[PDB]
Amino acid sequence: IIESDLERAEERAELSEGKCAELEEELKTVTNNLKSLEAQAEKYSQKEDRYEEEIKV
Amino acid sequence: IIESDLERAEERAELSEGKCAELEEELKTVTNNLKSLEAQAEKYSQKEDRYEEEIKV
Repeated sequence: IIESDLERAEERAELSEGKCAELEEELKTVTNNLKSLEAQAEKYSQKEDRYEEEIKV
Repeated sequence: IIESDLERAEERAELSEGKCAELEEELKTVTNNLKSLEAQAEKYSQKEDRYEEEIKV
């Protein structure tokens, strides 16, 4: 029973690890897309500041 | 040995579950921050355009 539970526990370690890896890829995907959006926000903010500066000019 | 392996396999499932939850929370946090930044990048883009209009004005 315990060995069956072990195979299942190992399977669950693998499924949860699997899901962690999936989340790591999804997380990196959104983190990297966030870096893109953050960078876009940054660029848009840099341009926004350039435009604010242009407004100031 | 098998119980110990079960306990550690379950521990791994729990550690992985722990990490999973952290990654899941981070996936949502980052995705939500991404969405915030999708919206902000757009708001800043809009500021680029609103600012271009103020510049034009």
